[PDB]
Parts: sequence; C-alpha cells; structure tokens
Amino acid sequence: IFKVGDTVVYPHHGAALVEAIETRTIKGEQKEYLVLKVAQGDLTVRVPAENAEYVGVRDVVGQEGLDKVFQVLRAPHTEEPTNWSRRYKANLEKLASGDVNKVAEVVRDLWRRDQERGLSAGEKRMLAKARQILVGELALAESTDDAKAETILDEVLAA
DNA sequence: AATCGGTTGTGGTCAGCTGCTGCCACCGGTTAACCTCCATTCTGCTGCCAGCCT
Repeated sequence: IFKVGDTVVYPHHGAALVEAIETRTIKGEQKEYLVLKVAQGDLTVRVPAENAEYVGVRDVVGQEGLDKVFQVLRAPHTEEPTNWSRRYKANLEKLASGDVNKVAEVVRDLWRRDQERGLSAGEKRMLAKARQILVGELALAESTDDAKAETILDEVLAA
C-alpha cells in the first residue's frame, strides 16, 4: 500500500513521511520495514509492512472527513463525568486511539473547559499535545500553511 | 517694660482600631477496570565440645 514519499499518519505521534523501505532480516526472513520520519520530537519510526494495520497506521482523511470533524467540533450536549480522574483517563484513551474525530472531540472539550476556567498542568499539556497533532494532520490534509492552519482552527473553534 | 505660667484659634497630623471587604493561605476529605514481601593490638565475654566421675 505504502509508497516512498507518502505522508501517512502514525497514531500517537501524528504526521509521518514514509521516506524509505528497508529489508531487514529477523529469524532468517526478509520482513521488509518502512521508515517514517515524524517531526514532533524528531524520531525515526520503523515498522514492518505486515503489522502496519495492527499498530493502526492510517492515511490522511478527505474532505468528507474535514466536514465531519467540523460538524462534531461544533456540536453541543457533551456532558462529561464530573470526576477529574475519570475525565482524564477518558480523553487520554480517546487521544491514544488515533482517530481525527476523537482528537477533535478532545480539543473541543478541553478548549471549552479552558475557556470556562483554565484547568491544570496535566490537562493543559494534554490539550497542547492533542491540538498540535490535530493542526499537523489538518495541514497534511489540505497543504494549508502551518500556523495559518492554527488560525483556521482557532477561528472554527471560536465560531 | 518684662516674666512665669494658662487659654486656645486654628490647622495639620498621625496612627489606632473598626468595620469591612475581599482574598489568600492552610488543612481535611475524596478519587471504585486491574497489578500484593528489603588496620592493628589488647582485653574481656560468651558459647562449644571433649573427658573423667557417680
């Protein structure tokens, strides 16, 4: 499926350019690896081509995905558990899934709650992580000028 | 003429509570997928085991 030069999305790290395809040997068989150059912390990720779907690597979403995530990002009736730990584990396991809709849900919930009160060290760190990978995936989805994409996200969040 | 003590017109003044009105430290209680063991030398005492005695 994957080709050299494709821009795929890794689950917990956001965008990833597939820059080469290695052919390393483990247990005497040439399981080909693909190397991904993510840029969040400048790490090179190597995965087999077989377990790409098992680890859940995923192509970027289309314009139906864009209107779907904007539709879910502008939606009310988002009642949350009042317990701080329950809420934290809930949106952490939403963030770790790798779905654009779930990441947009986490950034809209924490954005409205930060606009309300301003939460915490851990939740501001989580909102920064989630919003930066959502901005990176959006800029990958439309080739649309990083930090101007941030202004786009701020505008569609503030509405 | 002064001279040792009062009276005080009047203008600041200066901190001493007094509310008072936030507001900010400080301390207690709560959170419910699941996962169960860290150098040498001298002196004295205390415990070890064989070895004669009834």
